[PDB]
Amino acid sequence: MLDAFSRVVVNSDSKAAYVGGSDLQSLKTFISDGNKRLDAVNCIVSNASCIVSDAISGMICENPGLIAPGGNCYTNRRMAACLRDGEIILRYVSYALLAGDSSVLDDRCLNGLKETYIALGVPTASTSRAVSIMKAASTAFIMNTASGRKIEIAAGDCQALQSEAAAYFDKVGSAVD
Amino acid sequence: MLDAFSRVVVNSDSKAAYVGGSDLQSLKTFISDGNKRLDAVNCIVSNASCIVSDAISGMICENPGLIAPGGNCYTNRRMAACLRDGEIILRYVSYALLAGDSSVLDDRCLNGLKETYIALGVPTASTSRAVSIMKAASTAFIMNTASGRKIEIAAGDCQALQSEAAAYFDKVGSAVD
Amino acid sequence: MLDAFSRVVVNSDSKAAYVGGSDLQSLKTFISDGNKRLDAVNCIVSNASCIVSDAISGMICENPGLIAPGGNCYTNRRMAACLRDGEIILRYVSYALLAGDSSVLDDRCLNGLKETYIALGVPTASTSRAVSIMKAASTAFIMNTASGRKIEIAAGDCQALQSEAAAYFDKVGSAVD
Amino acid sequence: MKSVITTTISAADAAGRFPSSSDLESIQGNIQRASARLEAAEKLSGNHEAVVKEAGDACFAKYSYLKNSGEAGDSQEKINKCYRDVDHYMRLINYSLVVGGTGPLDEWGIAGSREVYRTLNLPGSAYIASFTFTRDRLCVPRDMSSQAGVEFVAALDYVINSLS
Amino acid sequence: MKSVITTTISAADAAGRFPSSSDLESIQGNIQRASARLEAAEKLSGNHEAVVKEAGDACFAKYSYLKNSGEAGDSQEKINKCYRDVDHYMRLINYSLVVGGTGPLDEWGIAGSREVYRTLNLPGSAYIASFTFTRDRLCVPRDMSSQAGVEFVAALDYVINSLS
Amino acid sequence: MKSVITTTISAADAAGRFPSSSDLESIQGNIQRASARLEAAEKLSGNHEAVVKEAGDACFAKYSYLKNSGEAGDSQEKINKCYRDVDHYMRLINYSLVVGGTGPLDEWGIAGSREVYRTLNLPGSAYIASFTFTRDRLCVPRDMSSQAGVEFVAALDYVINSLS
Amino acid sequence: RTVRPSSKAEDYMAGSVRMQVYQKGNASGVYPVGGCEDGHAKGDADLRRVIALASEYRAAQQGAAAVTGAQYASSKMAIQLYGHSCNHEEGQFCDYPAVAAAMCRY
Amino acid sequence: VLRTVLRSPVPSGAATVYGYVGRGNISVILAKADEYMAKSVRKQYLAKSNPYGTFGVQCTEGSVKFAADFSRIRALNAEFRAKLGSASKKTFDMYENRKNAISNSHGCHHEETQFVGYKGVSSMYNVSKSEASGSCSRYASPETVVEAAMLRFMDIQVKMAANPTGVYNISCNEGAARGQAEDVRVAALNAAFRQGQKSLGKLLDEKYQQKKQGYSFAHGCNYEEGLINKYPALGAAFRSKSYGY
Ligand SMILES: *[C@@H](C)C1=C(C)C(=O)N[C@H]1Cc1[nH]c(/C=C2\N=C(C[C@H]3NC(=O)C(CC)=C3C)C(C)=C2CCC(=O)O)c(CCC(=O)O)c1C
Ligand SMILES: *[C@H](C)[C@H]1/C(=C/C2=NC(=C\c3[nH]c(C[C@H]4NC(=O)C(C=C)=C4C)c(C)c3CCC(=O)O)/C(CCC(=O)O)=C2C)NC(=O)[C@@H]1C
Ligand SMILES: C=CC1=C(C)[C@@H](Cc2[nH]c(/C=C3N=C(/C=C4\NC(=O)[C@H](C)[C@H]4CC)C(C)=C\3CCC(=O)O)c(CCC(=O)O)c2C)NC1=O
Ligand SMILES: C=CC1=C(C)[C@@H](Cc2[nH]c(/C=C3N=C(/C=C4\NC(=O)[C@H](C)[C@H]4CC)C(C)=C\3CCC(=O)O)c(CCC(=O)O)c2C)NC1=O
Ligand SMILES: C=CC1=C(C)[C@@H](Cc2[nH]c(/C=C3N=C(/C=C4\NC(=O)[C@H](C)[C@H]4CC)C(C)=C\3CCC(=O)O)c(CCC(=O)O)c2C)NC1=O
Ligand SMILES: C=CC1=C(C)[C@@H](Cc2[nH]c(/C=C3N=C(/C=C4\NC(=O)[C@H](C)[C@H]4CC)C(C)=C\3CCC(=O)O)c(CCC(=O)O)c2C)NC1=O
Ligand SMILES: C=CC1=C(C)[C@@H](Cc2[nH]c(/C=C3N=C(/C=C4\NC(=O)[C@H](C)[C@H]4CC)C(C)=C\3CCC(=O)O)c(CCC(=O)O)c2C)NC1=O
Ligand SMILES: C=CC1=C(C)[C@@H](Cc2[nH]c(/C=C3N=C(/C=C4\NC(=O)[C@H](C)[C@H]4CC)C(C)=C\3CCC(=O)O)c(CCC(=O)O)c2C)NC1=O
Ligand SMILES: C=CC1=C(C)[C@@H](Cc2[nH]c(/C=C3N=C(/C=C4\NC(=O)[C@H](C)[C@H]4CC)C(C)=C\3CCC(=O)O)c(CCC(=O)O)c2C)NC1=O
Ligand SMILES: C=CC1=C(C)[C@@H](Cc2[nH]c(/C=C3N=C(/C=C4\NC(=O)[C@H](C)[C@H]4CC)C(C)=C\3CCC(=O)O)c(CCC(=O)O)c2C)NC1=O
Ligand SMILES: CCC1=C(C)/C(=C\C2=NC(=C\c3[nH]c(CC4NC(=O)C(C)=C4CC)c(C)c3CCC(=O)O)/C(CCC(=O)O)=C2C)NC1=O
Ligand SMILES: CCC1=C(C)/C(=C\C2=NC(=C\c3[nH]c(C[C@H]4NC(=O)C(C)=C4CC)c(C)c3CCC(=O)O)/C(CCC(=O)O)=C2C)NC1=O
Ligand SMILES: CCC1=C(C)[C@@H](CC2=N/C(=C\c3[nH]c(C[C@@H]4NC(=O)C(C)=C4CC)c(C)c3CCC(=O)O)C(CCC(=O)O)=C2C)NC1=O
Ligand SMILES: CCC1=C(C)[C@@H](CC2=N/C(=C\c3[nH]c(C[C@@H]4NC(=O)C(C)=C4CC)c(C)c3CCC(=O)O)C(CCC(=O)O)=C2C)NC1=O
Repeated sequence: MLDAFSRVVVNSDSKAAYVGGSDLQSLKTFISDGNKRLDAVNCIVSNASCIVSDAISGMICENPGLIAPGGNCYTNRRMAACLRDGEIILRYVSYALLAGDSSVLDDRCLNGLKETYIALGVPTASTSRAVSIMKAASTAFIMNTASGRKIEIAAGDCQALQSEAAAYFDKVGSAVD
Repeated sequence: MLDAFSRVVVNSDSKAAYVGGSDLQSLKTFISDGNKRLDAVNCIVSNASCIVSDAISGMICENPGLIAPGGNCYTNRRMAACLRDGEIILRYVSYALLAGDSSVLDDRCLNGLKETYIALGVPTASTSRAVSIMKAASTAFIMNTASGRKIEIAAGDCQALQSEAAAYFDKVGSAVD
Repeated sequence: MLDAFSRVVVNSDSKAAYVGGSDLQSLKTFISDGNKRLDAVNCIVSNASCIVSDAISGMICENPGLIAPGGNCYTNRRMAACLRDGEIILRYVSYALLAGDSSVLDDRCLNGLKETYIALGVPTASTSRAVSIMKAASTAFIMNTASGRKIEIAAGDCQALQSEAAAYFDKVGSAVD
Repeated sequence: MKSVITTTISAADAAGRFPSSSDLESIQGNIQRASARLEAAEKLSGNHEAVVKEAGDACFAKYSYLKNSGEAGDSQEKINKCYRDVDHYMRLINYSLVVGGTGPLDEWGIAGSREVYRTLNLPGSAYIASFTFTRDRLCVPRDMSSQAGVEFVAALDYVINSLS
Repeated sequence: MKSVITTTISAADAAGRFPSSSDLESIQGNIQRASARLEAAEKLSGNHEAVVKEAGDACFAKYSYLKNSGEAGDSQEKINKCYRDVDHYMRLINYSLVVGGTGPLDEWGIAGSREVYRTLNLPGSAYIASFTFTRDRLCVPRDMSSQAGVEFVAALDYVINSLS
Repeated sequence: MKSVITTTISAADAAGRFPSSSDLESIQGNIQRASARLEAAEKLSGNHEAVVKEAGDACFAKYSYLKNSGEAGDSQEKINKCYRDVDHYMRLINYSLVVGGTGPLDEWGIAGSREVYRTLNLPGSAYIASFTFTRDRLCVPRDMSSQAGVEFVAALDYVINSLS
Repeated sequence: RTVRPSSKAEDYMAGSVRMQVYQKGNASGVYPVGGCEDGHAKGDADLRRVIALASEYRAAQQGAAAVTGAQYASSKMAIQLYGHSCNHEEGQFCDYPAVAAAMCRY
Repeated sequence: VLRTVLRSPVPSGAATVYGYVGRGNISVILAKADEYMAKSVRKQYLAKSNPYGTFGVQCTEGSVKFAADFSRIRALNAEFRAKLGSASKKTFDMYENRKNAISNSHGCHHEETQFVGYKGVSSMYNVSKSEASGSCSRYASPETVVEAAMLRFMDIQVKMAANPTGVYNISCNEGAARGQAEDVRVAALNAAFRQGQKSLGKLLDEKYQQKKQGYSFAHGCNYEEGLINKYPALGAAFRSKSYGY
C-alpha cells in the first residue's frame, strides 16, 4: 500500500534526491482534482452491491454451464463464494480509486490469485468476463450514464478519472487470466 | 508396464519365495478365462471411436457452458484436443484390458494427469462425467446389450470382466478429479 | 469509544428522540472551535517525551524514597517501567484531547489500573503527583507560556480548552488514587 | 463507534503512538465536512414525521399482500410496527448523520439484522421500497442544500446496500 | 507508510468494509492540508544545502569534543559523515513532508536507529543540537507562510522526540 | 518387463494405436503356450532344493580349486553364498518361466551381472557347470512333460548364453 | 505461525483464511482493545517486526519429521474443531494443512 | 495477503506441472534430485563420447579466440527460452519426452519407472542419447545429390510440421542481441566442417545409428523404411516434436 504521494516519494528515493516541483506539480493536479475523485468513489461505493449482483448474474447468463451440474456455480455454496469474490474484487478496485495508485490492489489481492484459482479450478475466462461487466457497470456509474439510477451532480468533466478506473479493472482482468 | 503375470511374479519376489500353487491358481483363472477377454477387447476396440463420439457429445449436452464462449470447448481446436483426449483415454483403458493389471494405465496415462488438467484449466468434473459415459457405453458394448449394434457371439457369462473394466473406468474417473 | 458527536447521539438515544438544534448548537461550538483543539494537541504531542522526562524527574525529586532501596523506582528496570507508564498515560490524555470526551480515557486506560497498581504495590500518591506535574507542564505548553520554548501561533484565547485538559488530568489523578 | 475520530484514535491506539499530523489532517476533514451534514440533520429532525408517513404509505402502496392474512403486516398494531420500524431507521440516519460515518447506523440497526428479519418472516424489499421512495422524493434545491443532500444520499444508499 | 489515506484504507481493509464517508472526510482533510506542506516541501528542496551547513556548523559549535581524539567525529571524512547524515535527515523531512504523516521518515530513518547510534558510539544530543538550531533559526513570516511553517515544525519536532 | 503382452502393448503405445488383431493373436499364442510352462513352473517350485543342492555339489565336484585357499569359494559361508546364488538363479528361471519371455531374468539377474562377477573374482564356468549339470540331469518322460521341458531347456540355455 | 505452506496457492489461501477469521471477529472499523496490538510504547513495533521474522526463520529451518508431524497434527486438529462431516472443508484441510493451521484460530 | 512473511515459497511452473510438490516439503528434495540426476546422465554419455580421455572432434566448441565464451552465452539464453514456455507446451514436452524416453528404454521396467518418476530427468536422456549415439540432425551428412536434396525437402516438411502458423515462436530464436547472428553462423559452419573431420568407424556407426533412429520414427511403413534404406540421413532428419525448430 502506497498512494500517489508515496509513489512519488519512493521514486524520488530511488532517484535519491528531494521530490522537486515537477513531481509536486503532478501532485497538485491530483489534489487540485480532488473531489471529482471523491464524488466518483461515492458513486461506485454507493451502488456497490447492485453492480456485483448484476455483473455475476450476467456472467451466468452468457454461459449457463456454470449453473449446470458440474459447473463451478452449481450449488448455493459455490454461488455464495462466487458473489463474495466479485465483491472483494470491487472492494479493492474502490481502494485503488481513493489511493490513486494500484499498490494496495497489487499486493493485497492480485499477488498470487491466478495460481490459486488455477489450483482450485476456477474458470479464469468466466472471471475476466465478470471483471469486464463490473468494469462497464462501474464506468457507467462513474460517468453517471447509468440508465436506471441518475443522481444530481455538480457538472464538469471527469473522463480522465474514468480512464484511471478502467485501467484498474483492466489490471484485474489482465491479472486473473 | 506389468500384466497379471508380472504382478504375481513381483508379489512373489517381494514375498521372496517361489511361485506356488495359490498364485498359479489365480493365474489358471486368468488363462482359463482367456478368450472371454479376447472377445471383450475385440468388442470395445471395434466400437471405440463411436463410444468416444457419443460420450463427448453427451458431455457437451449436459452442460452447454463448454460450448458457450469462455468455455473450454468453444473453438474447433479445443474441441479437437477434447476428442483426441477422450480417444487416448479409451486407448489406455483398452491396454489395461489386455493387460489384466492397471500398471500401464497408472504409469503411461495417469501419472501427472490431474496436474496437467489443473495447469490447463480443464474442468475435472466434466472429464469425470465423460469417463462415466464411456464407462456405461463400454460396459453396454462389453455385455453386448447395445440397442443399436448387437453382433452374434458364442454364449456365456462375462460379468467378472465387466467388473474389471468398470474398475478401470472408476480408476480413471477417480484420478482426473 | 465515543467522541463529542457520539456522546450527543447516545444522550439523544437514551432520550429516545432525534438530536435537534440545542445539542447541535453545542456541537457547533465544538466544530466552530476546531483548530484551537488541533493546535493544542499539536503542542502537547510535540513536546511529549520532554514532558514525561521532566515530570517523572520532578516526581523523583520531591521524595527521594522512590530511588531509595525498597522504593518502586529503585532499579533500572523499574525506573523504565515507570517512565513508559508516564508516557502511556500522557498518550491517552492526548487521545482524550482529540476525542473531546473521556470515553477513550475511561475505557482504554483507566479500566483496571488502580487494581493493577494495588496488585503490584505501586504507590498511588506518587502517581497522582506525577500526573499533577504532567498537568502543570502540559497546561504550560498548551498556553505557550513554557519557559524554554515559545513558538508562533495566530493570536487568541485558549483557556476553555486548557480547562478541558486540566479536567482530564484531574480525572486520571483522581482515578489512580 | 465507527467514525473518523475513532478510526484515527483506534489506529493510533493499535499502533501505540502519539497522534501525529495524519490524524490531525483526518480531523480537519471532519471539521470541514461537519456543517454540510449537520444542516441535513437539522432538516431531518424537522420533517421526520412526513418522511415516515409517505415512506410507509408508499411501502404498502407497492406491496399490498402484506396486509393480506398470511403475511406479517396484516393488523393495525403491525402497521404501527412497520411505521415504527421506519422511524428507527430515519432516526439512525439522523444519528449517523450527526456522528459522521456509519457507526451508530451499523451497530444499532444493521449488525445482526439478518437473523432477526429472516427469522420473523420480514421481507427486505418493503424497506427498500420505502427508502428508495424517499430517495426519489428527495430534492436538489427546494428543501435542502445540494452538497449536504449528497451526504444524506450516501447514508440512505448505505442502508439499502446493507440490507440487500 | 503511515499516512492519511493508508491509515484509512488499511483500517477498511482490516475490517473488510467498503470505504464509507468517514474515509472520505479523512481524505478531504488530506486534500485541504496538502498545499501548505507542499509549499514547505518546495522551499526545503530550495535551500537544503545551507540548512545542512548551518546545522552541522552549529552542531560542532556546541560540541567541540567530537573533533577531539577520542570521540568519533575527529577526522574530515567523519565530519563529512556527520554532515552527510544530516542531509539524510532533511531529505526524509522532505519526504514525510510530501507524503503527509511520518511514514517514510519513521520507516527509513527512525526504525532501529537506536541500535545503530547506540552501537557506533554516536551521541543523540549532537543531532538534537542541530535540529533545535534549525528550529530556532526557522522563521514566522520572512521565508515561508506561517501555517506551512507549523507543518515543518511538526516534522522536525517529531525527529527530536523520536531521538531522545 | 519383457514379455508377450508387454511387447505388443509397448509397440502399440509407441505407435499410438488401438490394439488390433495382431496383438490379439500374440496374446492368443501366450494363452496357448501358457499351461505347459506353468506346469514346469509348478515342478520347479516343487523340487528347487535338490536342484540347487545337486547343482552346487556337482559344481564343486567339477571345480575343486574353488575350495582351495585362493579363490572365493574357500570358506563355509561362501559356499553358502554359492548355493544361495544358485537358488536366486533357479528362482529367476521360475519367475521368467511364469511370466513368459526373459523379462525378470534379464532385468534382475543378467543386467549388470558382468561387472559384479568380473569384479568379485567370480568365474562363470562354475555357473555354466551347474546349469549344464541340471540340463544333463533333466529328463524326457519321468518327471515332466516333454514339451514343457523344452521351455525349461530354453530358459536355462538363455542363462548360459547370457553368461558366457 | 510455526507452520509454513508449501506453495503459492497455500500462501494466498492461508492468508485469506486468516483475514476472514479476524474479519469475523471484528466487523466495525475501530480496532478492539487487545487483539493484535503491536504498539504499546514507542519503539515496540520494530521489535515486533524483528521477533516475528526471527520466528519465521526458525519455522523455516525445521526437520522433516517435525514438519510432517506438524502437518498431520494441524490437519486433524482443525478438522476436529472446524470441519463437521463437510467434505469441502475436510478436503481443503487435508489438501492444504497450512490453511488448517490458520483455522486453528487459538 | 500471503501467509509467509519471509522467503515465501514460489514453486516454478515446471515444479508445479510435475508432481514434485508434496507434504514433506519434498519439492526442495525432488527438485534437487532431478537436477543432480540429470547431470549424471549427461556425464555418462559424455564419458561415452570420449572413452580414451582426450576430447573428440565433437567437443571442439570454437575456432575463433573468443567464440567459446559466445557459446556459453548462447547456451544459457537457450535454457532461458526453454523456461519462458506456456503451460500446454510444458505438458506437451513432458508427455512426449516421456514416451520417447520409454521407446528408447527398449523395455527395461526399472528405467520406465524412473522415467515416469522423473520427467525432468528423461528429457536430458533423450537429447543426450541422440547426441552421444550420433543419430541426431546436427550430425546428418549427405553423400549423394539426392540425400542433400531430400534433406532439404524433408527438413522443410518438418519445419511446416512444427510451425503451422506464420508467427515465429520462441523455439527458433537465432539471436538475442545485435551481432549474435553472424557469430552463430560462424560456429554453425565450424560445426559442419568439424563433422567433416571425424574418424571413419565413427561415421559408419553414425550412419547405421541414424538408420536405427529412422526405423523408430518411421514406425510401421515399408515406404519410409525403404527410403531410409536408400538414404540414411533422413533418419537424422526425424527430429522429435518436443523441439519446435
Ligand atoms: C493485528 C492482526 C493487526 C490488524 C487486524 C491490522 O489491521 N493490522 C495489525 C495491527 C496493526 N499494526 C500496525 C503497525 C505496524 N505493525 C508493524 C509490524 C509489521 N511490520 C513489519 O515490517 C513486520 C515484519 C515483516 C511486522 C510484523 C509495524 C512496523 C507497524 C508500523 C509501526 C509504526 O511505527 O507506525 C498498525 C497501524 C498501521 C495500520 O495498519 O493502520 C495496526 C493497526
Ligand atoms: C414494516 C415495513 C414491516 C413490518 C414490521 C414489523 N417489525 C416487527 C418486529 C421487529 N421489528 C424489528 C426491527 C426494529 N426494532 C429495532 O429495535 C430497530 C432498530 C433499532 C428496528 C429497525 C425488531 C427487532 C422486531 C422484533 C421486536 C418487536 O416485535 O418489536 C413486527 C412484528 C412482527 C411479528 O410479531 O409478527 C412487524 C410487523 N410489518 C410489515 O408488514 C412490514 C413487512
Ligand atoms: C466528502 C465528500 C465529498 C464529495 C462527494 C465531493 C463533492 C463535490 N464535488 C465538487 C466538485 C466537482 N465534482 C465533479 C464531479 C463530476 N464530474 C462529472 O462529469 C460527473 C457528473 C461528476 C463525477 C461522477 C466535478 C467536475 C466537480 C467540479 C465542478 C466544477 O468546478 O465545474 C465539489 C465542490 C468543490 C470542488 O470543486 O472540489 C464538492 C463538494 N466533495 C467532497 O468533499
Ligand atoms: C484373436 C481374436 C480372438 C477372438 C475374436 C476370440 C474369439 C473366440 N471366442 C471364443 C470364446 C468365447 N468368447 C467369449 C466372449 C464373450 N461371450 C459372451 O457371451 C460375452 C458377451 C463375450 C465377452 C464380452 C466367451 C464367453 C467365449 C467362451 C464361450 C463362448 O463361446 O461364448 C473362442 C473359443 C476359444 C475360447 O473359449 O477362448 C474364440 C476363438 N478369440 C480370439 O483369440
Ligand atoms: C492538522 C493540523 C492543524 C494545525 C497545526 C492547526 C493550525 C491552524 N490553527 C489555526 C488557527 C488557530 N489555532 C489556534 C490555537 C491557539 N492559539 C492560541 O493563541 C493558543 C495558544 C493556541 C491553542 C493552544 C487558534 C486560537 C487559532 C485561531 C486564531 C489564531 O490564528 O490564533 C488555523 C486557521 C484555521 C482555524 O481558525 O482553525 C490553522 C490552519 N489546524 C490544523 O488543522
Ligand atoms: C527550505 C526552508 C528554509 C528555511 C526555513 C530557511 C532557514 C534558514 N534561515 C537562514 C538564515 C536566516 N534566517 C533568519 C531569520 C530570522 N531573523 C530573525 O530576526 C528571526 C529570529 C528569524 C525570522 C523569524 C535570518 C536573520 C537569517 C540570516 C542569519 C544571519 O546571517 O545572521 C539560513 C541560512 C542561509 C541563509 O542565510 O539564508 C537557513 C537555512 N532556509 C531554507 O532553505
Ligand atoms: C537514511 C538515513 C541514514 C542516516 C541518518 C545515516 C546514519 C548512519 N551514520 C553511520 C555512520 C556515521 N555517522 C557519523 C556521524 C557523526 N559524526 C560525528 O562526529 C557526529 C556525532 C555525527 C554527525 C552529527 C559518523 C562519524 C559515522 C561513521 C562512524 C564510524 O565509522 O566510526 C551509519 C553506519 C554506516 C556508515 O558508516 O555510513 C549510519 C546508518 N545513514 C543512513 O542511511
Ligand atoms: C537376484 C539374484 C542374485 C544372485 C544370483 C546373487 C549373485 C551375487 N553373488 C554375490 C556374491 C557371492 N556369490 C558367491 C558364490 C560363489 N561361490 C563360489 O565358490 C562359486 C564360484 C559361486 C557359487 C556357485 C560368493 C562366494 C559370493 C561372495 C563373494 C565374495 O565376497 O568374495 C553378490 C554380491 C553380494 C553378496 O555378497 O551377496 C551377488 C549380487 N545375488 C543376487 O541378488
Ligand atoms: C482457503 C480455504 C478456505 C476454506 C476451506 C474456508 C473455511 C472457512 N469457513 C468459514 C466459515 C464457514 N464455513 C461454513 C460451512 C459449513 N456450513 C455447514 O453447514 C457445514 C458444516 C459447512 C459446509 C460443509 C459456514 C456455515 C461458515 C460460516 C460459519 C458461521 O459464521 O457461523 C471461515 C470463516 C470465515 C467466513 O465466515 O467465511 C473459514 C476460514 N475459508 C477459506 O479461506
Ligand atoms: C523427403 C522425404 C519425406 C518423407 C519420407 C516424408 C516423411 C514424413 N511423413 C510425415 C507424416 C506422415 N507420414 C505418414 C505415413 C504413414 N501412415 C501410416 O499409417 C504408416 C505408418 C505410414 C506410411 C507407411 C502419416 C500418416 C503422416 C501424418 C502423421 C500425422 O499427422 O499423424 C511427415 C510430417 C509432415 C507431414 O505431415 O507431411 C514427414 C516429414 N516427408 C518428407 O518430406
Ligand atoms: C545431432 C544431435 C542433436 C543435437 C546436438 C541437438 C541440439 C543442439 N545441440 C547444440 C549444441 C551442442 N551440444 C553439445 C553437447 C555434446 N556434444 C557432444 O559431442 C556430446 C557427446 C555431447 C553431450 C551428450 C555441444 C558440445 C554443443 C556445441 C556447443 C554449444 O552450442 O553449446 C546445438 C547448437 C545450438 C544450440 O546450442 O542449441 C543444437 C541445435 N539436437 C539433436 O538432435
Ligand atoms: C506451553 C506453551 C508453549 C509456548 C507458549 C511455546 C513457545 C513460545 N511461543 C511464544 C510466542 C508466541 N507464540 C504465539 C503462537 C500462536 N499464534 C497463533 O495464531 C496461534 C494459534 C498460536 C498458538 C500455537 C504467539 C501469538 C506468540 C506471541 C508473539 C510473540 O511473542 O512473538 C513464546 C514467547 C517468546 C517468543 O516469542 O518466542 C514462546 C516461549 N512453546 C510451548 O510449548
Ligand atoms: C439476460 C442476462 C443479462 C444480464 C443480467 C445483463 C448484465 C449486463 N449489464 C451490462 C451493463 C450494465 N448494467 C448496469 C447496472 C444495472 N442497470 C441499471 O440501470 C441499474 C439500476 C442496474 C443494477 C440494478 C449498468 C448501469 C450497465 C451499463 C449499461 C447501461 O448504461 O445501462 C452489460 C453490458 C456489458 C458490457 O457493456 O460489456 C451486461 C451484459 N445483460 C444480460 O444479457
Ligand atoms: C529540582 C527538580 C525539579 C524539576 C526537574 C522541575 C520540574 C517542574 N517543571 C514544572 C513545570 C514546567 N516545566 C516546563 C518545561 C521546561 N521549562 C521550559 O521553559 C523548558 C524549555 C522546559 C523543558 C526543557 C514548563 C514550561 C513548566 C511550566 C512552568 C513554566 O512556565 O516554566 C513544575 C511545576 C509543576 C506544577 O506546576 O505543578 C515542576 C515541579 N521542578 C523541580 O523542583
